[PDB]
Amino acid sequence: SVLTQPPSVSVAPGQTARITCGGNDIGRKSVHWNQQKPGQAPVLVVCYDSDRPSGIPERFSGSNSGNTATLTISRVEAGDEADYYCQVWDSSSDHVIFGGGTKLTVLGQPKAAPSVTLFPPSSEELQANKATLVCLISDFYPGAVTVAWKADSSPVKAGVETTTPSKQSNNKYAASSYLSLTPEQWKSHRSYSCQVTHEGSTVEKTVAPT
Amino acid sequence: EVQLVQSGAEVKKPGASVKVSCKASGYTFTDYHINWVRQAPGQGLEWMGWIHPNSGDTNYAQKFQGWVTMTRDTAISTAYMEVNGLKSDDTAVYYCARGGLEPRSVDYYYYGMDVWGQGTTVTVSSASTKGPSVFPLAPSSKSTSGGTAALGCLVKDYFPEPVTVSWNSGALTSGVHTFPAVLQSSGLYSLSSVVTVPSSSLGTQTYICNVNHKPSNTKVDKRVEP
Repeated sequence: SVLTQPPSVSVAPGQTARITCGGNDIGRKSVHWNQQKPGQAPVLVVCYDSDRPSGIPERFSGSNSGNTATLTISRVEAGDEADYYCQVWDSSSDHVIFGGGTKLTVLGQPKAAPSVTLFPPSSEELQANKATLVCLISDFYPGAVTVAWKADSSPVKAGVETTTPSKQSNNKYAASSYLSLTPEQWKSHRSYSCQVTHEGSTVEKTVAPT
Repeated sequence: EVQLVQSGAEVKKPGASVKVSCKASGYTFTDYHINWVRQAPGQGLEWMGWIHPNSGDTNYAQKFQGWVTMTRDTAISTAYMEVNGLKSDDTAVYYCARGGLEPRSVDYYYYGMDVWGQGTTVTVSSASTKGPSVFPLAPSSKSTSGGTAALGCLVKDYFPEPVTVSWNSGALTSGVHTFPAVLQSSGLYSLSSVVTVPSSSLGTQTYICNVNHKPSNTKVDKRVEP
């Protein structure tokens, strides 16, 4: 059994946030929701589809029907920024299942698109029989990005290491991604690419061993 | 009040086992399930299984059954999770959580999670103090504003955190951007530091990144040239 959530939702302060959790016949199950504020342990914000535990603001509301459970947050405030997860229990497999989570950003500034800088391996590193491509990503908001690498036209998933975003002094975000290769790999392709996706738009930089 | 107190950070070699603990207070340990849930860095919550401390009965998720083991010691109100044959995918925060949400209906006879522990961080790594290798990132103007160039230093494969980077012994601070390190699958860190400078300065001004990894008593002054 699989539960589907959007990886991110952005909302202006005071507006209403809706976070969905899709699952076939999820309406039959009871859905609980967690809020995981940055660096804090998960807490329960909605239980049994639509109940609120004590302490939780009345702005937090839940709904569950058919194939979709929804967490609704009215009059959202900055303090509501967090990752939200739905969870159910699947009786057929005796498993607890979490959705993939939703990052909720409460927009404190306009959206900002990332700048991407891509460095090829240094000749010094190649001499040490290693090769690392360095993809530096900066000045973006909200602080969520996905990075994909390519060798020529083909996706590369092995040897990829990517950081979580970190807030800069200008209150925008930075992250970095690294691709490790053998010198032989680096030399035997025509090019490699770092593709950065942010808010459905993509920036791709390419480097070549030549 | 209800608390679950978890054991501290561990750094473990590939192939080893780790056994983390979860001690319950503020309620009667045998009254509720203990669930285990892990979270790899930047990723989602993943349920591992539960144990009922009264009966001792376990329910392992398919993905974890048979290379992890859940137990408990009711004399000290403590639940344990042992993870075997560690690999890089096992680098994660391991949470315990109480099954305090009683079922309301026999048709959905499930005890949901209410109170969570703070998590135990497990890093799978070669684990020894290790100094970095430092490589130059040669100047490029492709992605910077007009008339400027970015040059940098790649600081590779060190443990533990942190490494510090300055430029020209601190005389250069404008335009410096040091990116926080990534923890690689190897269990070693890498980071990059780049500075943006006038392109006309390149044939003339010398740029040196000053790298310091105190845990390994390593310092590197790397000249970065066009």
